[PDB]
Amino acid sequence: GKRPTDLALSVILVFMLFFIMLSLGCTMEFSKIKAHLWKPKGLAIALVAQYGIMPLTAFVLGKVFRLKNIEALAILVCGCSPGGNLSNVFSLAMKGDMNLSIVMTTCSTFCALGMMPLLLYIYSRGIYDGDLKDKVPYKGIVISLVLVLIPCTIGIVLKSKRPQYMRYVIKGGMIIILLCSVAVTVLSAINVGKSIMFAMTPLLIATSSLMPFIGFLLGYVLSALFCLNGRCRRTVSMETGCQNVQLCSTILNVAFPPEVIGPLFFFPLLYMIFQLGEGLLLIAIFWCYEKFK
Amino acid sequence: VQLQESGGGLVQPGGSLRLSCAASGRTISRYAMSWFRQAPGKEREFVAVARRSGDGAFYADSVQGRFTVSRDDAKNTVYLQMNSLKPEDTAVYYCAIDSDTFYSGSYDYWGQGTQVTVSS
Amino acid sequence: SDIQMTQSPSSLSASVGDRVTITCRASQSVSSAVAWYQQKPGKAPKLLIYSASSLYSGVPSRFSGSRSGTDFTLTISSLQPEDFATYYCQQSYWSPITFGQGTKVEIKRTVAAPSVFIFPPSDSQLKSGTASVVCLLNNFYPREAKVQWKVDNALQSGNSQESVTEQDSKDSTYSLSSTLTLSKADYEKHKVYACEVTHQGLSSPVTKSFNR
Amino acid sequence: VQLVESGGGLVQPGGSLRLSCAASGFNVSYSSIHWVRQAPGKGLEWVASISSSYGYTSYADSVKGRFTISADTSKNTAYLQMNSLRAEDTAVYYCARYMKQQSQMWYQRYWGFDYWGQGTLVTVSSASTKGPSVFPLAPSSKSTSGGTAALGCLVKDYFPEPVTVSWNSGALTSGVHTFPAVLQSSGLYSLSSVVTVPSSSLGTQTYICNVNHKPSNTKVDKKVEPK
Ligand SMILES: C[C@H](CCC(=O)NCC(=O)O)[C@H]1CC[C@H]2[C@@H]3[C@H](O)C[C@@H]4C[C@H](O)CC[C@]4(C)[C@H]3CC[C@]12C
Ligand SMILES: C[C@H](CCC(=O)NCC(=O)O)[C@H]1CC[C@H]2[C@@H]3[C@H](O)C[C@@H]4C[C@H](O)CC[C@]4(C)[C@H]3CC[C@]12C
Ligand SMILES: CC(C)CCC[C@@H](C)[C@H]1CC[C@H]2[C@@H]3CC=C4C[C@@H](O)CC[C@]4(C)[C@H]3CC[C@]12C
Ligand SMILES: CC(C)CCC[C@@H](C)[C@H]1CC[C@H]2[C@@H]3CC=C4C[C@@H](O)CC[C@]4(C)[C@H]3CC[C@]12C
Ligand code: NA
Ligand code: NA
Repeated sequence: GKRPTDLALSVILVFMLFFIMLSLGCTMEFSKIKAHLWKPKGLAIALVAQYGIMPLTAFVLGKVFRLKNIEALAILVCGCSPGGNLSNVFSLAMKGDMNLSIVMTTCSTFCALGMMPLLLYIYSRGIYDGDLKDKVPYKGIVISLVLVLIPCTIGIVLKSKRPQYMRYVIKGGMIIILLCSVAVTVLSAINVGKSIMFAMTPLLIATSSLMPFIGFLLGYVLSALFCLNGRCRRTVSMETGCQNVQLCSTILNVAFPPEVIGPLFFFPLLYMIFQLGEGLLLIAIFWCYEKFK
Repeated sequence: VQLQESGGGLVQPGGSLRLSCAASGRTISRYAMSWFRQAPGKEREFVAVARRSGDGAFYADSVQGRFTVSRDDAKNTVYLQMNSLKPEDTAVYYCAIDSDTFYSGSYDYWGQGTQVTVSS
Repeated sequence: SDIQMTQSPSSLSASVGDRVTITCRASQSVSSAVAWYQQKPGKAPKLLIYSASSLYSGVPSRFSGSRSGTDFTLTISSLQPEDFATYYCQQSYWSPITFGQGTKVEIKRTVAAPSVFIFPPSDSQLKSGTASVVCLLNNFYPREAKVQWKVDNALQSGNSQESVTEQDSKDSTYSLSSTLTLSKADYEKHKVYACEVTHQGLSSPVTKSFNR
Repeated sequence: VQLVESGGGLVQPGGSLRLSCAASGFNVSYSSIHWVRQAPGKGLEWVASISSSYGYTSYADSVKGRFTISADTSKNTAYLQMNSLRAEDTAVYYCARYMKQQSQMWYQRYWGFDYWGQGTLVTVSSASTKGPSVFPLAPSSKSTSGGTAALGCLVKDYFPEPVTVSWNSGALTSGVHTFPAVLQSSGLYSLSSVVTVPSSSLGTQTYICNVNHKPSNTKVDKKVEPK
């Protein structure tokens, strides 16, 4: 929307993501990033699992769970989006390779610009009348890629050249992230309470709950098939289970009139909660295994 | 299906008499139950019909503003409340049940009837 | 792939000043995306209530709407002579938009028995090779009535058609006509033609017949 | 705000027809336009919708694959194209505009249709125009003997629906009942007219029908005589 609250929420979200990603940049080194780029095994596995089987899984879920055209289209669009920045946080939460995580995120976000319209054209035949090709936000994708890439370089430069300041930088980031998270939560709660509780089909909730768990399991099994270390398996699993929902929300809000988007009003918000809740559950399971094995 | 008529007898002109008809053997919740009169020396005349709940009740031209008809779905009984009687109303009051659902007017079962006299 | 919306009262009878309630049932949750329309014979529909509770601008205060789960009702406080029309229930939440069956509000009145007439086919039509036998119902209320055709004391089906007029301006009654279409050969094969009419105002069915 | 529709007419089964909706007072590009169908004697029927700004287009299950909706910003009109039309598609087609969402109140959604067009009639039949044939309904010698006798006038096998009947050139208007036209299985309409008379020797006057078929050149004056 064009309300001042929405733009304020977007600004605070951008600040939060910038500071989070700058804080995460510490655990990255240019040598390991270059090595992972030079011989791509986990990157290839992640790209395959992202744009070869996940869209198929979304299509099959739309067919099995009897869903309407708009719900099936929303699930399909969510099954084609890049990983997003939640995968980096999840990959840091468990012991895993972080250089490979940022390589995965950057490569997937860059390949989306050329891979996402083709998948949409292939799969939307029969559930959408028209052309979704030029509704893809190319400018938004490029802006997101730039706003993810810049804090990486800033943090890595700060670590490499001036380690003296980086305790201060970490503490400032950790306080700013908290200060932004509380405000964003308050704004989102205010919007949810003041808006009408639009009804949602229960099958949509079941699909949105099943969808990221399928992603996680697929990523881990695929990484296990080709002999890889535990850290690489975990990081590729977290990137395979995490998807960017703002792109799907933008496409949905630009491709449908307001009177048709009723059933899908809370879908982007609900999808984010499910992968956050299921992502944290797997983090607890892994940590409990390590201590009490 | 058998139906019986309750009430009747000689009453003073201008009085009120309530008639009851109990239905047994079949539920009449989704049926239409009406009433008829038989004047001595003439043919049967329509008076009032009670449709399903919410459809309303209709009355003959002669009995307008009086001869109110109501139904008790739980009791499977309809009541014909007649007020301000006249000597022209002396007749045998019969009852009818509408077999068809769409109120075509197919009366299959008729009651035995009761005798009502309005004389001074 | 549509959402069925069941409008329970298909036909309502009321007088001036009465209170009228029309209900609508949705086969699935449609939020508050229900609208009500009013249509008169030969004219376009007019919006009355949008979002199932809000009164559209210019509509008088008599009309009202309410929602209770998947159940929507339309209420008229005091009926007026210009409120006798057909009302439609609509949902707009899901992509295939569906309407209600419809509810026609008519003027209540006293029951009048139909007058039954029959007409043998004309000579010119018989010479043309076709035979038509028509039966007429005159000034009967309510509209609910049944017409049966009996030829040689045998039931007939699929060879007759009927049409009904509108409610009369003054008498507020109905007229019915049924036409029996038979070929020349079958018409001359049979002898007696009888039409049976059943109505709520008749204790026993009446039947008019003619001899060929 | 007005909605004017045109392009309705008579087409052969399996043919094609295009309907227009000339809108005034608003821009069709930024609005949602719906087409609603009403078959004769039945209720309303949603057909298709167009939203030019969003590139959104929806169709009903019955008409999916045969109908195509479009909109032209330059002429401010919305078009509906119908292909392989069947006999079930005969109806009066209405042009409707969805409620305009109000930005001042971002929370309400305003579900409904604001404005409707007058409507255009589309008939899909393979028959051809033909003048009606008039047959009188002579009253029977024993038809409720007394103060009431019933006469009639039957016109049959006329393809164009509009037809006008009258008695004694407008000199008889009491008791006249003109039943609506009915579509026979052959594809042509049939109409019946009935009057009531005091039955005093059939009113000791001459009664003649007056049927006019404007889509053709036909004027038949038949006198109903008692047998
Ligand atoms: C990256 C995603 C948003 C998707 C996106 O790509 N947005 C691009 C943009 O906004 O420009 C954001 C939105 C919500 C964010 C999360 C939560 O809402 C806030 C939460 C705060 C915790 O301390 C740790 C991070 C944590 C768990 C956030 C991680 C990043 C999130 C998940
Ligand atoms: C995905 C959504 C919003 C992103 C969005 O609106 N995209 C649409 C668009 O920009 O077009 C993210 C943004 C911030 C996130 C929330 C808050 O910032 C953090 C908050 C933390 C609580 O423990 C529970 C989750 C909770 C409540 C987060 C849930 C998801 C949120 C709401
Ligand atoms: C403070 C907020 C942002 C935290 C997250 C709130 C989420 C989990 C809640 C808040 C509002 C909720 C919605 C409110 C009402 C309905 C209608 C109901 O028939 C189906 C579920 C649905 C669609 C809910 C889904 C879950 C929901 C989106
Ligand atoms: C199980 C699915 C749903 C998610 C996978 C991540 C979670 C659940 C945990 C569960 C137990 C974990 C595995 C347990 C043991 C090993 C062997 C070790 O030498 C490398 C890591 C590896 C291979 C772990 C990877 C992460 C792991 C699979
Ligand atoms: Na993907
Ligand atoms: Na990742």
